[PDB]
This record gives sequence, structure tokens and C-alpha cells, in this order.
Amino acid sequence: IVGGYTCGANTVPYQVSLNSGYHFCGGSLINSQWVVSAAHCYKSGIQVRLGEDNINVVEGNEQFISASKSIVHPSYNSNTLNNDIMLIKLKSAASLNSRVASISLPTSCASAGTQCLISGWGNTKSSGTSYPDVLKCLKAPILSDSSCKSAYPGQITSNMFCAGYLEGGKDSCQGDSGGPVVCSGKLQGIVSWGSGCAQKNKPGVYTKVCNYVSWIKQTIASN
Ligand SMILES: N=C(N)N1CCCCC1
Ligand SMILES: [Ca+2]
Repeated sequence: IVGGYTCGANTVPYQVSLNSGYHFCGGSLINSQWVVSAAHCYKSGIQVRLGEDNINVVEGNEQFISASKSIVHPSYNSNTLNNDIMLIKLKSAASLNSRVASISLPTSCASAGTQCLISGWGNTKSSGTSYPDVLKCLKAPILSDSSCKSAYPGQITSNMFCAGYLEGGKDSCQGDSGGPVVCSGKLQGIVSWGSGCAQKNKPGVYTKVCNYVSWIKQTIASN
């Protein structure tokens, strides 16, 4: 996250770190045994780390649970990033508490102008590299479809939305991928792609979760 703030330990209780020897992506806990992330975060050997603040220090609220299965969206296209969403099932249910909690799926899609919370352990610099140990946060509005398409000609599908600031300076970044965009207490986005980080006229692009609620629910119901 570039241009954000330190969230505070366990203040984003649905945020998970996906670990394969190191943090490589975010995700969102949506019930005791399932995480939503980005399809472009797929790999084998995933351990889900819940209850994290500093990802390099055991601070006492962590739960580390291996994935038992991963399900990339049927229609994911890795060239266009259309349908950039993946479900991960945990081998055992997480113990839910104030510090480790699921985030509700949306009942309705969110509108441009809605303020959301984006979070992750990604790079905090738009030029160069500095990766934080503790979770960072950014408050950002959803942008109109028109301005999203103007920023990225030929690239925005009905399964994507932009959020952030056209003036630059505030955005998600490398290592935030797969993490949450939460608006009014519902998971409306997944950190997906952009152009650099925090550049003028290049807002972040996010997977539009409301389009996937039926798929998520029916996948969970049979897996
Ligand atoms: N929001 C931006 N700029 N992103 C998404 C996360 C990876 C780097 C590109
Ligand atoms: Ca930790």
C-alpha cells in the first residue's frame, strides 16, 4: 500500500496473508474454512496465516492453517485478468474471535463514490521498494466506470472496477494482490492489477466481487 497508514494490530480481522515460505499475496476470510483471493495469486503449497499484524514476528494472535484445495474461477484469463478470483479452502476451520473474523459478501454491488478500506503487506513505494512488516491500510473511493475506462482504454471488463485517486500518491501495490476492498462492511473488491503503483491517471483495478457471489456460494456448498 502506497500512501496509506498503519492499520493497527488485528483491526482488519478478515485480512489473511498467503504464505509459501514468505508472504506473497493477501486474501479475505469469508467463513471459518474459506478464503477469497485473486486467481493470479494461485500456486501450490499455500499456508493461510490469519490473525497477523507483523508477518515477521509471532505476536500471539496468529492461526496458521494449510490449504486443502484451491479453486481458480472457471473463466479466469491470465492475459486480460478477467475473472481474477480464487477460493482457498482451509484444512481445518479457523477459530473465530474479535481478531480473526469473516467478512460478509455483498448483497448488492457498490457504486462509484463509495468509500472503501484497502489493506495489505505490499510495497509502500511507487519508485523503488520497501516492504512493511505490519499491515497497512488505505481509505479510497470507488471511481466511475467511465473514468476507469478512460484511464485504461481497452482493458476494463464488467468484472472490474477502479478505486483510488487519479491525482496519484495513494494505491495498492505489489504484494497487496488478492487482498480486500471492504465498503460498508462488505467485501466488494479484490486487489487485482494496475499500472505501476500510485501513478497519476492510473488507479488501482479490482475484481468486482458482487458478480461472483452466486459462484462463491455454490462452490462452497459442494466443496
Ligand atoms: N493497484 C495497483 N497499482 N496494483 C495492484 C497490485 C499489484 C500492483 C498493481
Ligand atoms: Ca505475526
